[PDB]
Amino acid sequence: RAPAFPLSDIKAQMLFANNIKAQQASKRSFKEGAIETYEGLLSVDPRFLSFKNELSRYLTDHFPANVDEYGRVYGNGVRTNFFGMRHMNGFPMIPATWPLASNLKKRADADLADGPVSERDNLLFRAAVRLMFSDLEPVPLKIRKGSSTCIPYFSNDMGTKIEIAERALEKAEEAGNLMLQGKFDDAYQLHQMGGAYYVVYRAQSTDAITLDPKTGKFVSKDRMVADFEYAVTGGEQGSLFAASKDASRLKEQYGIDVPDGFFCERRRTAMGGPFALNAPIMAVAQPVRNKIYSKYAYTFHHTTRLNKEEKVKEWSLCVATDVSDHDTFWPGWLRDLICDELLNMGYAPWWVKLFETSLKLPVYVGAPAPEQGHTLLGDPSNPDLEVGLSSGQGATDLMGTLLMSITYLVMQLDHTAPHLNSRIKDMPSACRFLDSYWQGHEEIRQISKSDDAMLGWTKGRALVGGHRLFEMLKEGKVNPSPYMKISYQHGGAFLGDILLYDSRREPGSAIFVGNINSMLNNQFSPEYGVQSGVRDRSKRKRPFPGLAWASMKDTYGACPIYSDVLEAIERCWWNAFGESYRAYREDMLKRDTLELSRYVASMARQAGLAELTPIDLEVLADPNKLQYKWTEADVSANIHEVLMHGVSVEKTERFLRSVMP
Repeated sequence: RAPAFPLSDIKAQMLFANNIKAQQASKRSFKEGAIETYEGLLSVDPRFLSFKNELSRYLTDHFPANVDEYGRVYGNGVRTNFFGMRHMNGFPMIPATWPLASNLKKRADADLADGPVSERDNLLFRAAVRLMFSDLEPVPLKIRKGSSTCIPYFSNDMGTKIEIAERALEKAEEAGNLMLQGKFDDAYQLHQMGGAYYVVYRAQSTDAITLDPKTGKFVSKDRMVADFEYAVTGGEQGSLFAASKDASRLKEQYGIDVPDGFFCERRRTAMGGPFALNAPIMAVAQPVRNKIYSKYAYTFHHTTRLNKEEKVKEWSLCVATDVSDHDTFWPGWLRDLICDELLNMGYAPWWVKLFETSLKLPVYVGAPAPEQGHTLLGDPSNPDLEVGLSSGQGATDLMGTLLMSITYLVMQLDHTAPHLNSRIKDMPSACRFLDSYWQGHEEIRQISKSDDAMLGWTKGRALVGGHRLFEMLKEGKVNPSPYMKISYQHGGAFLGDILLYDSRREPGSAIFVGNINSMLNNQFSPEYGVQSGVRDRSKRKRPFPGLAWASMKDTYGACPIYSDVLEAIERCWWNAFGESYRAYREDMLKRDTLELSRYVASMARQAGLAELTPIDLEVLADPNKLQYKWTEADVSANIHEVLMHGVSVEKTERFLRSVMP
């Protein structure tokens, strides 16, 4: 069972400093309302909604899903209905989940392992730790403009952020040693290292909606949540249940006109780490990213639809997998292991302790619903929680990638290629093998990022075992892993590019195309408003929205029905506004192209987009994509300086050298 204090308790109060930003954060009440979809257009504007009720129905009709029995996608590229867009962007289901303080029961009830099951698996996890954290070169600690330091300051000043990071890099050592000693309160008071994650509820603009041919009414995918008693008990007491996506309450509450077949948004839980403590972790995490995106680029570094295509064209079989609820399942033990293995490689203990702690931290629940929240979970005097992989941690992507790359490789040895086991006998041989495997130099292969992956087999011994494995997934009565709950993607795709199989149904004669449905998501169901109130556009969640139109053709244009869908929009837009969408988006293009030349140094006063990668555009349109789809390397140096700002390398270098071996 888990400790839980109210905002009034000192342990709560101590999480927010004596200033307005912070205090408001502690009290923050349920907040809810429409978004400025584009400049001067509301997500709920009745004209826009009509455009949506029409465009959704039309495309769903005249282009249903081309996905075969083996979750392979062919023909038109369409892998589902277009009813996702049918939400009142800006209004949550009530209530949102309370975050579960311990996933141990969740995991055992789901028949998953409490540690590496074989001595071989134990070697492979620990091998990954060594390859990944081995030969790191110090880089600048890059920071994102207009992002909250969270506990305890909640600042946004890039000024104040650097001063905080630089500080935390000097006093990181003193703070770690403090915790190795069990003086957790002490470290947090002297250097803001400790405390808690702050729970914000980001939204998921587009979730399953379907049409029941029988009734004629619409159905939103129920989304199960926990109440407080469920969250603190690990699942023991309290209840689980579907949240109320019903959007009717808006007509009475705000007298907003709600058309038939429109529902509230899904709210995903999301966390903010005490920056004091993320800084030392990112100082290592970033150099790490750099090693595996270079040396091990086959399996880890992915850019365009053709970057991926080259790799999978040489496969004889391509199985696209798909993990369930990856984050809240991530095993507490993988952390204790990764930490033990680092300690051995010769990482400073104090740093390893800071790392360990960033994973067992308490969480402040903001406001899940009206009349709720304002509660701290777990005692910060002695961090014990087992929350899964905490979304705001300094290294979340690495923890996800390391856990899953080894899970998939294991699932491959287990089911298709027993003959290789003999290559894994001790630590060095383990490493020598993994190194070859990750470079793609073996008859089995993976491309992955955390929970998206495609697994491949080339002509060889393993090859037939692959088809059996695949078959076990199509049937799907057994889970092919001990570690997580795996299965096959229905209409497979990798990092938002769909895999287009032809008549052959072979990875040699297939191609990667843009997901057309993701265009409709980025354009009519954005995650945030335009923030026309924020002067500095580099701080906005969407700095230059109009630019996405330049890089649009370049991105989705390979999609089979690109042509059609643009016309579908244009017409449905016309019907609903008495305007040309194309025009609209074109004007918006010229505007932001100019506005940009103010933010870009070298460009400017009217020079155009000539020198910019399609990526560059998509990223400037949704910098959120830089945080899951691409990375610093994929974005033109000068564009990078618009969105991020770093800490002097003379300082990361000096710090990194007291951490590593």
